[PDB]
Amino acid sequence: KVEHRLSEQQMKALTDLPLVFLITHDQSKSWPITHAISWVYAKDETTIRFAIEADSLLVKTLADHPVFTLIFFADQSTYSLTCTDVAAWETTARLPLKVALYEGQIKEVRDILFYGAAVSDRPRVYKTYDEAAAMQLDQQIQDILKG
Amino acid sequence: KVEHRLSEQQMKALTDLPLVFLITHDQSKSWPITHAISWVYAKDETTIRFAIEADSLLVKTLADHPVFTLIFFADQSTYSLTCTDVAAWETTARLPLKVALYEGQIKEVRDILFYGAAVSDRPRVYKTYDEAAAMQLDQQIQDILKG
Repeated sequence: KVEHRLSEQQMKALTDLPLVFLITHDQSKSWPITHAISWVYAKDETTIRFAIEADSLLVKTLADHPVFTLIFFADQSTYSLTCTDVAAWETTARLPLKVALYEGQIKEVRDILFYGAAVSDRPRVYKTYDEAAAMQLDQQIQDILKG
Repeated sequence: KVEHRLSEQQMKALTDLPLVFLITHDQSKSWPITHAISWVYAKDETTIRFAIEADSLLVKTLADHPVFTLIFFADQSTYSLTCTDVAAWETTARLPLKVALYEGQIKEVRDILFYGAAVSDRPRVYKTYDEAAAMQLDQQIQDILKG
């Protein structure tokens, strides 16, 4: 069954810089645009925030069609959530990078994993370049998202 | 950079019942439809096949808009591929389940992971019900896809 807010397990999973897949739609193409991102934060049971680089083609995409879908791992499954009323917002915090910040309200949360299976192990991601500075940057962005 | 065929690493990754995310578009909704599937097979560098249950809402979706996008893990990254000219096909093999079989031609393969990171560990999926029969079923479907 489809839910319309996040569980506690899912908020936990979406508040620790998880690997998620952001899916958006460009009127120009017949297929959706996908990005893997980790600068994501579940502010509460119905609110998702994320940060992207300000020069991203996503800025226009999200302005034109203020909807997104995230695929994420939580519990022992894979879920999708979809947000509407997606809006850019701004922080008074110092920006460490030129980023655009987004917020959306959750409309649906669906368990998308096939029948009879479960995820024993979620993906693990590491930094391949500049690890110590890159981790501190992730924390700075997280702090802005949670503000 | 965007590629237009699969590498050997990617074919390897898409020929071992991987966990992938299938993304399709329903004209009825303002957001894309997502499913996690493992019945997927890269027949060659430009050809993807998959199997879904015949009663799936995807049958109409794919007929109406013969395009799909798959997100998958390969190398130490996350990629998307998109297929056009998506068509149902039929096997002369005995069907173990009422399934619909699809084939598409790859148009683009993109590395969608964020800068400066790599996937150390891909997701692991296990059977929670009926493991021995479910694994044999996966093999039967794989055999049909590779036929």
